[PDB]
Amino acid sequence: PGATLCLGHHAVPNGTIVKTITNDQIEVTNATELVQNSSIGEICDSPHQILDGENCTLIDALLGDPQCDGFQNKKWDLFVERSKAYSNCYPYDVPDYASLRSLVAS
Amino acid sequence: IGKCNSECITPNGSIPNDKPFQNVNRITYGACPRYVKQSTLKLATGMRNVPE
Amino acid sequence: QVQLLESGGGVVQPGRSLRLSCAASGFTFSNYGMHWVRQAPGKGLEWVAIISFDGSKKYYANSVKGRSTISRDNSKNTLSLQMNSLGPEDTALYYCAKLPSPYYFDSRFVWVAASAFHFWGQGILVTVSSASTKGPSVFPLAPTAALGCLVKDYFPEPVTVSWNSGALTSGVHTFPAVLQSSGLYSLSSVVTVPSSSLGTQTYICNVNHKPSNTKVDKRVEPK
Amino acid sequence: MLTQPPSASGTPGQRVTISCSGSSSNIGGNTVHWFQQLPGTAPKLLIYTNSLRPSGVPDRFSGSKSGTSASLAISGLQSEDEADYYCAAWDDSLNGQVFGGGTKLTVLGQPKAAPSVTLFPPSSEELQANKATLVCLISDFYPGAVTVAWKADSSPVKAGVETTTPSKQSNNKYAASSYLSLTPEQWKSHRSYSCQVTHEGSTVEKTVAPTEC
Amino acid sequence: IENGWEGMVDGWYGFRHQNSEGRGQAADLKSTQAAIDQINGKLNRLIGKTNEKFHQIEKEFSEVEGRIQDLEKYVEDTKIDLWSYNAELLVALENQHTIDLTDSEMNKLFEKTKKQLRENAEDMGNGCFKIYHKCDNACIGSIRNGTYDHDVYRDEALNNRFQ
Amino acid sequence: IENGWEGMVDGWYGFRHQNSEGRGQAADLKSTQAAIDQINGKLNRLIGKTNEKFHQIEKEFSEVEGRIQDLEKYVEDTKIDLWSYNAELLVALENQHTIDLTDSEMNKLFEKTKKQLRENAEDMGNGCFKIYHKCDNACIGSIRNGTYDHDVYRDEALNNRFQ
Amino acid sequence: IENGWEGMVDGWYGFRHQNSEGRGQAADLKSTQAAIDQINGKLNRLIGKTNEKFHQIEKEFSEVEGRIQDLEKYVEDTKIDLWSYNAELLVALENQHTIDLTDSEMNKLFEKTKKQLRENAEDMGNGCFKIYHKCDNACIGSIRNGTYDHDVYRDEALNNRFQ
Ligand SMILES: *[C@@H]1O[C@H](CO)[C@@H](O[C@@H]2O[C@H](CO)[C@@H](O[C@@H]3O[C@H](CO)[C@@H](O)[C@H](O)[C@@H]3O)[C@H](O)[C@H]2NC(C)=O)[C@H](O)[C@H]1NC(C)=O
Ligand SMILES: *[C@@H]1O[C@H](CO)[C@@H](O[C@@H]2O[C@H](CO)[C@@H](O)[C@H](O)[C@H]2NC(C)=O)[C@H](O)[C@H]1NC(C)=O
Repeated sequence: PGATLCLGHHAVPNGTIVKTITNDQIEVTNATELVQNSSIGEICDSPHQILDGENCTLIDALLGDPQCDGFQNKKWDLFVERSKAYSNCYPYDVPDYASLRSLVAS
Repeated sequence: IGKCNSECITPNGSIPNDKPFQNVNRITYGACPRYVKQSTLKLATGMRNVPE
Repeated sequence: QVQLLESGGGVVQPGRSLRLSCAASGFTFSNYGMHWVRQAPGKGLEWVAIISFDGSKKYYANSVKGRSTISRDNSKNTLSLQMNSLGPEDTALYYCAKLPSPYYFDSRFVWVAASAFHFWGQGILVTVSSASTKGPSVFPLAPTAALGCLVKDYFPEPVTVSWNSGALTSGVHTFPAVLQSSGLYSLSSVVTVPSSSLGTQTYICNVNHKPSNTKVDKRVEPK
Repeated sequence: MLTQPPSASGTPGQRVTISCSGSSSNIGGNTVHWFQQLPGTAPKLLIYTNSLRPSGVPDRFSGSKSGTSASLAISGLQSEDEADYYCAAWDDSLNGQVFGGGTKLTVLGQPKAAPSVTLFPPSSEELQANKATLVCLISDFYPGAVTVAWKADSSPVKAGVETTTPSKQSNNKYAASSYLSLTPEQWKSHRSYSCQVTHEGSTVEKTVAPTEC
Repeated sequence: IENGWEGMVDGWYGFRHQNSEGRGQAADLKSTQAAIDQINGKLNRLIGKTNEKFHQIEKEFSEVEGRIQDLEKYVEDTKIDLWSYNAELLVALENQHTIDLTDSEMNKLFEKTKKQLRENAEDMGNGCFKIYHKCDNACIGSIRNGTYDHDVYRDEALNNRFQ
Repeated sequence: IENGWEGMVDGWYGFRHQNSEGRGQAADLKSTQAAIDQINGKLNRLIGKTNEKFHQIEKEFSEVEGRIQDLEKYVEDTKIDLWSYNAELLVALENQHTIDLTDSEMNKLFEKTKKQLRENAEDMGNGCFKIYHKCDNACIGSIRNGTYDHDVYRDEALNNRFQ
Repeated sequence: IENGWEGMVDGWYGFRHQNSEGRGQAADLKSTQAAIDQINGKLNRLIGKTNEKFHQIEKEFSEVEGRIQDLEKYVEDTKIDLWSYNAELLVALENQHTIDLTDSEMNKLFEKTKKQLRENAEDMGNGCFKIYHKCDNACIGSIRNGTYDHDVYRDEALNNRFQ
């Protein structure tokens, strides 16, 4: 007599839910995440050069606080200012601290 | 300070520079994705799924 | 928001008929189709009936088909339900509610909206049994510390418990209803107060049973 | 009439999903909706049109519908979401709104299970007409499953009397009471009795002493 | 269609057939290839395209500055809000485009097949065709492979389609 | 279609028919429901979703400040222009989507009906079908309600369609 | 279609025909007009709509300022990046819309023609119809001009289409 022939598209048991214009939520076969939220917790030492500034804010390295001597004449691409840093020398204050810090950083 | 290779640096650590967006922190250095407020934005990679 | 008053609760002897009436205000009753849903005590949600915004379309549940009726009045802003031939499987709480439904049950004006008007009313309790509605009996029980009041011997369920004219809201434990081989109900209400509050301050419990005209108060302390 | 599993469970912030399955008649042909019933209160409308939340509802709830399968996800699940959850939808064949079985979810209760067990004796005016009602309370415990051994001079019964409360709105801790009542001819002099507990939030069973008074 | 076929794991779009010499399933290739190329191009546009930004303004504060702090915070918050809106819109648009192109490829295959067998078969409506002649698995192959000659079976079909 | 039907006030998409036993009009339901759900979801996304912003920078000025004033004004004007562009684009896009989905639902209903009566009727072209048999109002009901059995009238139609 | 027709320079969409009285080519008009109007509206929206901006902040620097310089540079760079993203997205979207409307007009003309000759011709599949009767150039004119009366040739076609 005659035969039959169906047209179809595959599916999966466990898809993922996404957002579109029509449906705020709609299921699909697979979807990749575009919002990075996982942090590995540590700063990779490459390819940018790094200066740890262990106990020394950039200003104390500039003026040359006696503990901040390992930084003399050093270069860097990123300076990591620690929250534990301090100053163990003669007191002082800097008019427009942030400005000097930013220009020395750049 | 680790010993690895990542081009995007945040105060929360290094992060990978492939996903176009990021939520870790608004403070970036390097080839970093743009920070948004969204916690997750998912992009479909396959047709509508209606199982049997 | 919207304010409704619900009438027609109580105890209907088996095989007899009920009459519930939900009357609301604060919104446009004329636009929204309404629902009657019922919930058997214990657990479960069973839908009952639905009526449109004019009365054109009225639809009923298969479990009550042919023995119930729904109605509405738009000049009085009132929704009402009738049901005859009642049995123990019908005793329940009855909610009058605007549920999401197919659009034609709502007015032309409120098909499209961003808010999607919705509301449920409190339950209307109807119970079927031999109507021996009697007054409760309250006994205080007492010796970290813990004290309570036990109220038994009441058939109509809507019992409320307050403490010292309603001030203690902490640690208050209200216990679920209990049904036995008899037809009476029992219910205790307790509170755990640490063991340094005997002479500091002593308490009194209050039992309010509305469908018996009962207000019974009693002090709590050890023997 | 709608396959909705009986129980769900999770931990604060675990994004638990509640499923619902219907037929080609109801869900495949019409949108769905979801209600939440907090104890002693009417159901509030959580979700409608399978993804939509009304004015009052947070964004923590999400939903979806695929053919004859509806899903209700709770992302930021927390202490005050322990309730009953109902899936419902409109069916054309019956021309009516068919509900779901129902679901009760619990959360991570740190299984410390510290009960405030106390024994409550029937007072005088209770026994004024040969009516004794002795009660035993076990309050503020999470795990649920328990058993009460009514040791009336270590003598059991074959009857049912209990009252199980739901989770606390804040601390997620169940509680229970057990009360048994009889006549003075059975309790004229009150020799001795007590209530043991066999709940698995501890090591072994424990009791107290309700002697005569 | 009423649902999808789970047993298909060598393709995304497929034919299922039931003739007198058995039932069978075979996936179409070039439709899946054309649907994979577009998603890969979408990803190549999206992933890995990140630009460098070295020295920016400060965005956290431990001292009450007054006015300049207000300005800096306002700038950063404005940028963040705008970029988040752009991100949400971009993701939604690209997902709608993915869905649209997948549906389009399915319907395109369906119409291609329908136009192959001009009058020898009928549109049942459910994503299945009713063939009106004896069609062995080689005939179905000639259907999918594109070399179906309609003039051969034509008359037969018409007879069994009208008498 | 050539125009719309104004007399339809219990739906958005409808059938009109003229058989020997009169003329009639009846609106299709589920198409209208599916077109209302999408617009309601659009609105729910749009309306009522507004975020809080408490302390901002100043944006009006009664004193010639110099440079910082320039900067603040520039920031605010930039934000305003960008948000206005985003708003215009969003509104235009959502309106095009509304139009598209409405047209899609109409054409979907039309194709559903066309595929119901396989060969028993013909496509006149103007959004009306030509039935080729006697079809009482119960037959039209079985059309709209979805329970039209084509095999019943089939042969009749073919006769009146070819001879 | 397999390709495009280069010899058509009085229109964008056209018919080509080969009957016993020769081969010919003639372009459809109103489809091209409707495709030109939309592109002209697109351009009128795009071109010539530029707003004025008179006094802005400085954006080049010959002196190391410190903090305010950082802020100004950050503001300008942010605005530039955002506007560039908006521009790329706008251009891509409008080009996709152009392509979509052109394809839609072609397919709309095709379906209009197909619905004119109901059963007198067949869908070969390659963007060409198979006419099943003798059709002089006046008959083809009545096709394109819209005044083709199908009932005239109908029976003839069916004979040559089935016997
Ligand atoms: C950055 O600063 C921290 C804290 O100021 C430094 O940690 C210090 O480490 C020294 C080791 O050299 C600790 O010395 C201690 O000496 C006593 C005897 O006097 C001994 O009993 C201890 O076991 C320890 O060795 C010192 O306590 C510690 N500082 C503090 C405040 O606890 C760190 O070394 C600095 N890093 C650099 C690179 O300068
Ligand atoms: C479905 O897409 C996911 C993306 O979310 C794929 O999973 C990732 O694949 C990359 C590529 O190797 C891995 O680096 C990631 O670790 C994967 N992430 C996760 C969460 O699995 C997944 O492979 C895709 N599945 C299929 C069948 O294509």
